[PDB]
Amino acid sequence: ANPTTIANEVNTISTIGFSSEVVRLNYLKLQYKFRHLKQTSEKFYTSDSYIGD
Amino acid sequence: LFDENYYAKAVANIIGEVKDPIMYKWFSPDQIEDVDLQMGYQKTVKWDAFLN
Repeated sequence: ANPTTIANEVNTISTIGFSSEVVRLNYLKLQYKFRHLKQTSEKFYTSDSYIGD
Repeated sequence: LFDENYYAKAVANIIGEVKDPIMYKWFSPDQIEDVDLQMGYQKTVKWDAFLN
């Protein structure tokens, strides 16, 4: 509220309030799967310029 | 070879006096890569990935 004038005698005064806020950050874990050639099978797919099918 | 081939020796000596081509200014150093082929064809493969 508006501040109080201090004149003569008074004990009822306007107040200053306080507050706290908690901010929360969420972290999420995600995954992907992909297919590939097995290590030991690469020699049977090696070509002149590349490796693969 | 140079003891027996004067033309080869002379080419080796005078090759330095030839100036660089002007095509080099049109490309960046990473955009030029030599291949080993005189005449014929050479295929290249580009691989891509996508999210499904």
